Amino acid sequence: RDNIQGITKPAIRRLARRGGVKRISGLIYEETRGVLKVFLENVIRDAVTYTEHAKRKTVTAMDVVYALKRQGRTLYGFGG
Amino acid sequence: RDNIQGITKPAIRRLARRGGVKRISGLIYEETRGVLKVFLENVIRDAVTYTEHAKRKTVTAMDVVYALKRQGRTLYGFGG
Amino acid sequence: KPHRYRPGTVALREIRRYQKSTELLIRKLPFQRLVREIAQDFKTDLRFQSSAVMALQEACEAYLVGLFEDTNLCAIHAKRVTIMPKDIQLARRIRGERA
Amino acid sequence: PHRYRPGTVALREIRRYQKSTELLIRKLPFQRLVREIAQDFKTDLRFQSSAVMALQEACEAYLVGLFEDTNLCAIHAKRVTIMPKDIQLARRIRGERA
Amino acid sequence: KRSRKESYSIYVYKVLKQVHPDTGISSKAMGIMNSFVNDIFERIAGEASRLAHYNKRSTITSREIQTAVRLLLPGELAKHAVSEGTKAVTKYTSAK
Amino acid sequence: KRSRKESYSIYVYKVLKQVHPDTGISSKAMGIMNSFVNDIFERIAGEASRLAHYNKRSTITSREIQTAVRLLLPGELAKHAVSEGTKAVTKYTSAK
Amino acid sequence: AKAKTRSSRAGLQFPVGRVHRLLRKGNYSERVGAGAPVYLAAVLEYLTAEILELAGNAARDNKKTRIIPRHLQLAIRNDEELNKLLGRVTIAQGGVLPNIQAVLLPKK
Amino acid sequence: AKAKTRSSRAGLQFPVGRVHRLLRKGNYSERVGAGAPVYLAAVLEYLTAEILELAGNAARDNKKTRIIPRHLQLAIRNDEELNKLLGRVTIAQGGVLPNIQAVLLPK
Ligand SMILES: [Cl-]
Ligand SMILES: [Cl-]
Repeated sequence: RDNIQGITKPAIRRLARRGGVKRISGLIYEETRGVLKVFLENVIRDAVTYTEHAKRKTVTAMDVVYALKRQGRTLYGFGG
Repeated sequence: RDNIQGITKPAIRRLARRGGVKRISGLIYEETRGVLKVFLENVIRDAVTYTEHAKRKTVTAMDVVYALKRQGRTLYGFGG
Repeated sequence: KPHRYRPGTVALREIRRYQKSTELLIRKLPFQRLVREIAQDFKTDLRFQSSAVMALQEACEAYLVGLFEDTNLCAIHAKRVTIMPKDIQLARRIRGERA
Repeated sequence: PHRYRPGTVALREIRRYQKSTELLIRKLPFQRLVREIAQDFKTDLRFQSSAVMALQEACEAYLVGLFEDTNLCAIHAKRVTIMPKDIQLARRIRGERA
Repeated sequence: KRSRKESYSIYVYKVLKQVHPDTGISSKAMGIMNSFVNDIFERIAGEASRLAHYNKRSTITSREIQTAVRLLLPGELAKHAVSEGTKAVTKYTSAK
Repeated sequence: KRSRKESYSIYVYKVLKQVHPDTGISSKAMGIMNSFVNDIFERIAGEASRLAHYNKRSTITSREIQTAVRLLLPGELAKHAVSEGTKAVTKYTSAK
Repeated sequence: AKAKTRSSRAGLQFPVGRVHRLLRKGNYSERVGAGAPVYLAAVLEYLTAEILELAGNAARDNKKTRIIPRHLQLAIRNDEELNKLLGRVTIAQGGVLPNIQAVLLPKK
Repeated sequence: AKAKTRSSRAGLQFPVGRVHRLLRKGNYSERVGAGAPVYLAAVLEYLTAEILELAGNAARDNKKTRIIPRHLQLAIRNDEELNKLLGRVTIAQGGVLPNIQAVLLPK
């Protein structure tokens, strides 16, 4: 469907909050959904390449880790 | 024991000019010299370390390169 | 009158709340549905280790939050308190994420 | 008595230097500064002429790019002059300080 | 009798005279091209290397080199690069 | 039963009990410690290797690991890591 | 006949053996010196403690026995050097340092 | 024995030999496929051509036949992808693309 809109206005708020933002423009929610999209896009691609090269049909925690590490964005706690 | 001050107001201006800056606070030149210091310091540290590990009393262009690369500040045309 | 807090007070309580906690701030399923969507653009009928979805949710939120942080500083830099697209935009331009 | 208004020679100097590629720092001052800074880390060190210029390239590149990032931070705050606080913002966002 | 430093400068010059037969190149610019080669050499050899490691493989094949290129290179450059890649390998296994 | 995934978690426990004998560690965090080790393994091994190659050595010595650590770790952290590293080497050599 | 584990010969809890293997099978080099793994397991142990120290504290401060990721996050982010080292590292269930920018706080 | 270079079986300039040797000597793996150094020397060639194409064009406009650094710079920063590729890459004697933010222009 169109699941990007499942990233609720309240959700993006909660995230701005943990980031230490007091006040939020209306325009932000769609810019945010905007950027999140490009993040998950660039990351999932490189993940699935790692899935594909491994000749699997199931994306493993490592695929995403290998991906995040690649993209500049290393993650601790899912292995590797 | 203060060559930093050799990096002349009119020179820092020439760099800012190529960088598309039109107007320059006085408080700037020092802050600049400041940043340059950290940047040179940072790189040469890692440079000389390359020099020391190769038991040489001469720092080589490649030392400077392996360093710039380490710092993610990768440089072309000196033996990359 | 019925009792009421003043614009920006609840926000600040909400900052303290969410900077104290670690729990993920996006709804699990909606995010999952989003992931599997953006996966169909690269291969169909894929599957995902439960753990691979979370590893992304932790990767996404962590990311956004740090953007908001760099954003909120570009708002404050323009004598504001309100984050606006042009603030994010400046972050990403300087971060070197766009041109 | 040909005089131009605060910012018109700037706009020219920008166009002159954006077009060329020569190094803008005088080279001796620069060379010395390096050795000054090398002392800190080891005494009686010698430098390949090319190693120096490689550092001058990197540095002049670094700064010019900062200035492009600084300059936007300035404009972001509805200004046209760059001020320490502009740089400070840039580097903080770039990930050069906390 | 000095060192014996290998460059790529003579493969740049060939390719250069395949794509702009009338035009030349300054040493400075050959320097740059040389670095360029080494830089993308390492990036692909590297990303291939991991590919291998992550799947428990002792061998880097063309297949690794491909996936590497796919990961490292942008949309269009990657498509074309995969093809000159896949083109060149076939032309090789045929030739002899 | 099942295949055998290695870790570092037992060596983290031992070091935790040496450092805070009255303290546990959640799975999720023990993961994060594992990741950490692994990350800083690959980083020191990597730069070690680069150092060897750059200088035409086929052998990664303690001397490389040391210089790796001096390049990767910041001032104070480096000093100590250099110290805890040298100490360990001396005490191993002298044992035979 | 009696085989003392190298880790013991270095007084390291980190497995100098498994480090030596991982290196040779890592494709880092053709040849690994025999001090190298020692030196590395050493440095690894050390930074493992350095974090487990400051975290181990963060846990007490919260009146918690077992260390959770967030203690690690508190530990790493507050110590200046560890934070520089894990500049580009994201820590699962780690949250952020409590920090509210001054100008946002109310006017007393 | 017949003389023929591998490069000249793949129909490449970029030396399939040197590459394969550089791969084994570089400590990337234990084992290297015969197809890799081809596929890699292929890809290295192709990118060398894309850059040298665009740059050659930049050297005309400047009225020049020899490429200088500046042409490469002009070539690369002007192409969206090449720029994406050489983001964190300084090009000595490159200079910057001409660019002046609107607000800094006079009415
Ligand atoms: Cl050794
Ligand atoms: Cl092959």
